[PDB]
Order: sequence, then structure tokens, then C-alpha cells
Amino acid sequence: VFHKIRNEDLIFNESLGQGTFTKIFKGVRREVGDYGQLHETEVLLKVLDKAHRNYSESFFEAASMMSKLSHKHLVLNYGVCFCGDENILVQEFVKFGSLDTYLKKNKNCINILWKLEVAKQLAWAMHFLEENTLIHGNVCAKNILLIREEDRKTGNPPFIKLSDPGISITVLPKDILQERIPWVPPECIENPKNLNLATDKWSFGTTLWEICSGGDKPLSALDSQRKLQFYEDRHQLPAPKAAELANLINNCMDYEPDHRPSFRAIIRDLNSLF
Ligand SMILES: Nc1ncnc2c1ncn2[C@@H]1O[C@H](COP(=O)(O)OP(=O)(O)OP(=O)(O)O)[C@@H](O)[C@H]1O
Ligand SMILES: [Mg+2]
Repeated sequence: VFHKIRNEDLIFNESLGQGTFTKIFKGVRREVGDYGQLHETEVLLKVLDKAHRNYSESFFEAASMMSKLSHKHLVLNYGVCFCGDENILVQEFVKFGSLDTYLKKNKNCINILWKLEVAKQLAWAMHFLEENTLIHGNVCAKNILLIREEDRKTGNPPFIKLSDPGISITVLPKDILQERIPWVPPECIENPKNLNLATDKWSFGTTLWEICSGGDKPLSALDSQRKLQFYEDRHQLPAPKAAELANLINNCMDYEPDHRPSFRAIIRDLNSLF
């Protein structure tokens, strides 16, 4: 169970927008830290409506199951606040935000070594979840958070974490599912109960495509009906102009779930591309 945080000790500041049936805010948590020292900590607050009981139960279950698995590349959740008007997940605030924005804002500067490092780190996170047989369900660049920028001056590669899973694709409306083509794999579009570890392999592929496409979203030009038809006709994504990961993207995004490679194999492939 999550550590419970008092309503009183959270201040909501700026809106960072809306996610899938969530409102996101930057905030401050008043806390007694190590050594009984009082702290006021920058936090990310994810807000679910109490009235959507099924959605928040799914949201908070998923967040909890993953938070039981501490890892350097998985986002830290400090706890929850349910004593209020709403249900709130209190999470670490990640200084450089989402990868998808960052890729767009710094497209001109990001090169292949940076891309490789970030792909490697995501692959290691996904390896860890695979070993723990925990399905994330919502891997996309948006949900990669940049803890630390690259510093060439000093040799530091960037560092990333993968955010919490959100509401399960088993409980989300069909209409949201179709909107998330091509991250949601074809087998989950025909039946979301086909959700499986193989799901995350497909989405990982889609995320690599984003990582190589400067913040572009695959198939954004296509409406929901045409996205559905794209899977029905078994299309693949175009190779990015930066083609270095094109083969890995296609191998990952295999219409046969059984044939998608393990994350160990994905890591060895990434390592070899040096
Ligand atoms: N831990 C975090 N630190 C800093 N910024 C964050 C964090 N988590 C999310 N954000 C920012 O909040 C905004 C909304 O995030 P997002 O759309 O992922 O919400 P969400 O509730 O996680 O939805 P979904 O389940 O669709 O991912 C984005 O600008 C993103 O960069
Ligand atoms: Mg998210």
C-alpha cells in the first residue's frame, strides 16, 4: 500500500494539462523527511475524479504494482492522497519533463549516440518488468521522463525514467484505445483481453520510432477509422529519415505477438549498433 499523504500538506500550482482521464499539476508537498527535518518538496500531482471509481481503482492499482518494484529507471511515487475531493497520486517532479516534447524542442541537436543511450535505458527498464512479468501497457515517448540532460563537457549521457502505467487498456473505452494506435498493438485492438507482455514489445517499437522522428507522432495524419484500417491491412510504420533503428522498430512491431523479441535480445541488438 502507498504511504498516505494529508490533503493539508499538498499545494496545487500550475496545470500541466490533462492525460487519460487525469488532470496533471505541479505542486509542493510539506513533509517530515529524514532526521525529522521539515521539507517543502516539488511534486507532480496526478488527479483522478472519485466519481470514476473503476478508472481510479485501475489507475492506482497499476501505479502500486509497479511502485513495489524499485528501479533506477522507474518513476518514484511518494504516495497517494484520497482524503479530499479527489484521488491524487503524488509523484517525483522530473526536471526536464517528457521525452516527446524534448525531442521536438531539441531535434536539431539530438544525435544517434543520445538516441541509443535513451533506447538502451528504456530497454533495461522493460527487461526488468519482463523479468517481473509486469505489463506496463502505456509505453510511449510522452511517458519517458528526462531526469538529466546529456552533458558532453563531462561525459554524462542523458538519464530517463518510465512513468506509471495509468488506467489499464482492459478498462479504457474502445474509443481511447483506437486513438492510441499505433502504440496499442493490433491484438489489443481486436480484444483488449489479449493484453500480454508481448504488448510492451510492440509499443517499445513505436516509442523507438518516436525517438528517431523528432517528436512526430506516428499516424497522426490518420483519423481513428483509418488507424483501425491500418492494422486491418497489416501496415507497418515508415522508416524514420534517421534509419539506424528501422530494423529494430519493425522487428518489435511484429503482427505476431509470439515472434516479438525479448528485451534481452533487444538490448544485445542495441549494444551491437555501436
Ligand atoms: N513525473 C513528471 N514530472 C514532470 N512532468 C510530468 C511528469 N509526469 C507527467 N508530466 C507532464 O505532465 C503532462 C501530462 O502528462 P501525461 O499526458 O502523461 O498525463 P498522464 O496522466 O500520465 O496520461 P497518460 O496515461 O495518457 O500518460 C506532460 O506535459 C508531461 O510532460
Ligand atoms: Mg503519462
